Amino acid sequence: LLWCQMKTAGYPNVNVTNFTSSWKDGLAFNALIHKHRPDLIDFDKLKDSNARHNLEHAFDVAERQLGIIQLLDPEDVFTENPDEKSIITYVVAFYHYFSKMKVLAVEGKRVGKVIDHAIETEKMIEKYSGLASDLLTWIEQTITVLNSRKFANSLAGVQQQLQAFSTYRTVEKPPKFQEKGNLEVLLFTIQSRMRANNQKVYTPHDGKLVSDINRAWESLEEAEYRRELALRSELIRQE
Amino acid sequence: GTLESQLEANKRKQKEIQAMKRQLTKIEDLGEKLEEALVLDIKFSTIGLAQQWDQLFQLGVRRQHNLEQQIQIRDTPGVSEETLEEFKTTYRHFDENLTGRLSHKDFRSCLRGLNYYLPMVEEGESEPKFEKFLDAVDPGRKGYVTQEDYTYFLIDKESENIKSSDEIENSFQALAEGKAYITKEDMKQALTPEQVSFCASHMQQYVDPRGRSHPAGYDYVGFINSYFG
Repeated sequence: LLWCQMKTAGYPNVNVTNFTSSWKDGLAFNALIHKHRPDLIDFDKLKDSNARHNLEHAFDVAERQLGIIQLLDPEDVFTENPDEKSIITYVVAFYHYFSKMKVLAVEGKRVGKVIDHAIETEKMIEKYSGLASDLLTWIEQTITVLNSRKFANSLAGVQQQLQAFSTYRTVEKPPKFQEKGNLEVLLFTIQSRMRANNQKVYTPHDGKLVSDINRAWESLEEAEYRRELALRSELIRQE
Repeated sequence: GTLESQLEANKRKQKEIQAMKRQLTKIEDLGEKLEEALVLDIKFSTIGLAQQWDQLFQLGVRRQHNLEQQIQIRDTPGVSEETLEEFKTTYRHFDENLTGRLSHKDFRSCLRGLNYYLPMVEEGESEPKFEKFLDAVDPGRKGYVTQEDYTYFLIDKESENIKSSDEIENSFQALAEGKAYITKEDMKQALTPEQVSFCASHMQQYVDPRGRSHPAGYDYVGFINSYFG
C-alpha cells in the first residue's frame, strides 16, 4: 500500500489512501499499469465519472496484454462491499510481475553484451585457425621444393637459377613473411579480447603454435642459406 | 595496477619509433649503395626487417587504440540522465528528513520503489535478500545509507560495464530465480536464440545436491567456473 500510494501520489489526479474506497474510480489500477508501460493506454482522456469504464478498460488490458488472469467484475469493486483477498492477490501479482520483468530486461542486456563480445571473438578464432593451417601447409610444401639441390652444369644455367632465386628473394619473401606478422597481430588481438572478456586461457592446440612457426621459419632460412653457399661455390668455380 | 599508466608506456614506445625510423633511413640508404656496389652478399635482407619494423609500428598503434577502447569499456556507465534523475528523486522521497542518510527501513522502502522482488514483514521470519543488500550497501551495519552508498549499488545494478565475474555468478542465480539449475525457456525470454543455441551447445547438464539429474537441468555454476575461472 505504501508502494502504490507513493507511486500514485506522484502520478497526477489520483490519490490512494486505502484498498477499499480509493480504487472505486478505476483510475489507480490504470495509473499503476501506465507508469511501467505508458504505451498502451491514454490515461489523460479518462474521467472518474466513467468509473465503470475505467476499470473495464484497465481490466481488459490486464489479462491479455500482460499475462495476469483473475476473474472479477467492475461492479464487484463498484459495490460498497470490498474484497480484500482479491485486491491483495492483484497487488502482489503485478508487483512480482513488474519486478521480474524489470530484472529480466536488465539481466538480458547484461548477458547479451558479454555473449555478443564472445561470439565476435570466436568467429575470428576460426579465421585464425584456418589461416594458420593454410600457412603452415604452404610452409612445409615450399621447403620440400627448396630442398632440391641438383641441377645442370652451365654458367648461363647457374646464373639463371641465381636470377630466379633472387626474384624469389625480392618479390615473394615480403608477403610470405607478412602473413606471419598478420597472424601475430590476430593472436595478440585474441589475447586483448580475452582479458577484455576476462575468461580462462584459450590454449591454442598442439601443432598450431607460434614456436612451431618460428622453428619452421628459421628452418627455411637455414635451407635457403646453405642453398646460397653451394650456389656461389659452383658459380665461382665455373667463373 | 591502473590502465592510465600504460598510456605513458605506449607513449614511450611512440617516443622511440620516430627516432628509430630515423635509424631505418641510415640503414636503407646505406643498402642503396652496397647493392649498387656490384651486388655481393650480406647474410641478410634489409627489406624484411623493414616489414618487421612496419609490423611493430602497426601493432603498437593498434595496441594503443585498443587500450583506449578498453579504458572506454571500463569507464562508461551507460546510465541515462533520466534514470539518474529518477534515482535522485527516489532518494529525496525516501529521505523525508533531508538528513542526507536514509534509514534501513527507508532503504527497504526505496528498494521496493525500485521494483525489487523483496517480500516484507513476514510473521517472525528472516529473509537473506535484504541482509545481503544491506551488506553490499553498508557492510559495517551503520544503519544509514548515504547518497553515494545507494548510488554505488544503483550503478553496479543498472547497466553496461562489469567489474567482476561474481556478479555473473550470482546473477544467473537470480535469472534462475534462486534455482541451482536453469532452462532454455527461461534463457529465451532475455537472450537471442543465437546466444541460447551457443549456451546450450557449450554448457553442460546440472547435478543437484541430491545427485539426481534433470533432462532439462542446466548448471551455470560449472560453466562460469570453467570459462571465467
